[PDB]
Amino acid sequence: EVQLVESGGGLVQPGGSLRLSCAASGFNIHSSSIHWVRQAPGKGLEWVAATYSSFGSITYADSVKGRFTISADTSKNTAYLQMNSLRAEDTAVYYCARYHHPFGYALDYWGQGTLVTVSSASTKGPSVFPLAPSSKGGTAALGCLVKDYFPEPVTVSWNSGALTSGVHTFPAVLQSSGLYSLSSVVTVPSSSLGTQTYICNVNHKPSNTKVDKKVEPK
Amino acid sequence: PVCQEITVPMCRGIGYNLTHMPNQFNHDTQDEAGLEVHQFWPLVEIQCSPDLRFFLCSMYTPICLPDYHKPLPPCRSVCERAKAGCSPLMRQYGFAWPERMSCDRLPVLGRDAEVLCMDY
Amino acid sequence: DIQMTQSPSSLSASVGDRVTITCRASQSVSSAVAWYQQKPGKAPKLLIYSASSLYSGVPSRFSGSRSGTDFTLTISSLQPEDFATYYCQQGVYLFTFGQGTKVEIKRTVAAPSVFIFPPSDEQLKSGTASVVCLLNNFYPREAKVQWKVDNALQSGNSQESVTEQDSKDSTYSLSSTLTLSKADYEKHKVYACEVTHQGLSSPVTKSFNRGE
Ligand SMILES: *[C@@H]1O[C@H](CO)[C@@H](O)[C@H](O)[C@H]1NC(C)=O
Repeated sequence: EVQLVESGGGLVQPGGSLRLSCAASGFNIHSSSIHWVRQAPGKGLEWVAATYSSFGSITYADSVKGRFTISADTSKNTAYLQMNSLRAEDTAVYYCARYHHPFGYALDYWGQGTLVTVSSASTKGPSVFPLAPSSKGGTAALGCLVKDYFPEPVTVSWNSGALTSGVHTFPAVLQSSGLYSLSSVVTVPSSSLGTQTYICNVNHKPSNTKVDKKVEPK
Repeated sequence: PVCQEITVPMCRGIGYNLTHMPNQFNHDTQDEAGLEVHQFWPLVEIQCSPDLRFFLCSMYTPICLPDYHKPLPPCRSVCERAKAGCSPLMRQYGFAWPERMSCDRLPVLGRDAEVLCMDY
Repeated sequence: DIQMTQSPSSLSASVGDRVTITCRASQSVSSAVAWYQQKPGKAPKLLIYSASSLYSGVPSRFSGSRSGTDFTLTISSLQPEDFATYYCQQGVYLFTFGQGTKVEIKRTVAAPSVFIFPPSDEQLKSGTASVVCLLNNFYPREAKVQWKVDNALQSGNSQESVTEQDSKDSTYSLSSTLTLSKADYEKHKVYACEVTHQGLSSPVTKSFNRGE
């Protein structure tokens, strides 16, 4: 109902440009205040920029002033963060957020974040391989290995979201090749291995890759 | 001009109870008017000017009176008091007194009976 | 430029414990200090604004207070779902953040269940073999996973990943992935991972025989 949804994240070359969108619902951005906050991988939150409709103002953190620009399309109720001259240190998850209503001094609604990777390396879609429940305790494990992709992220679900209990999708690791790899596993009753279909749904939007891999016992 | 009970929190209990929409900023609902005027709430709380809450509300939730249909803006003096007490703090935060709220656009108290203003 | 110094940088505490997090302004500031909770992969959630006002929907166990330039977030009775990183925020209209406090839940020791996965036939065709060892739902996080190939201890060809703490049972899970070329893979028979953990009285080994 009242929410913020971001889009536009992805891979960009150093010195390149990228525009992020922050789409609002349930209030008009053009009578609100929208802020941008980013988080480099494994780091803390850094405030980036903000508009205030009351003051008619736009303010940028010194770390981005001169390279980042805010605008909005009121007919689409969407705010934009235009990024230019991007640096490796700009790699981060970018959030938009609303100035706290009614009392201020904070940010109440936040978007889900979108990852911007500033790198010269090339996009690569992953291969998806089964992690098969073997034969040789009541519980069995199976999974999918999602190997050799760039950039982050990939998302994994099981049985189109019908299977959530017992799922672990591991954080990706960077291999010495410069490509990411991850696994997603799930534990299930061993008596179910012959009677239930298990499918991992893998998505890598940077390469527009989508894979539904059935994982069969061996 | 249909009157609406004021629902914007910071404009409750300012001297009048009814407003009309749209306001001069083209906000067509008090939810929109309130979303914007509440950005000023920190300035009301720090009390840079005792006139600020009334001044802002007199624009964002303008007074609505049962039969009287003519506009009733705040007076130039009210705006000038609010700008005097609060524009230095606004500049310290990195902003400026909003251009939409320049006081010379407001009627002067008692200078004309064709354009009435609100002060007292 | 106001600096917010947060302490501690991380802490561990049991369910039911009282937890206190402190953020110190570098100079006199107003009560314009907020607290956020951030869980893995999610946006921060507002807990406290204006040093001590609770935000909508925030559970009663959270509270904030201030003394001078020292602002404190208190969780009166830690819950398993309170695993998160907590951030202070300073400012009225433009914001700066503290560097964050990671809060981990202490629980009883839980030994991992161990599983080993051989490389798939699909992968082997391409000339690479990945062998995966899974440690599931254990605590504490510290664990030792060793690979042995025909009983030869492996070094330098594996990588581990650990999940963030489970918000329900406060455990961790861990993967170790051994990468070999197909040619290296087909020179050996016994593939084993050996797991050591505080919860296991002796090391657990899971293993398979290539093509068996
Ligand atoms: C405005 O409404 C309040 C009730 O909240 C009432 O006490 C007050 O008399 C009203 N003022 C008017 C009608 O001028």
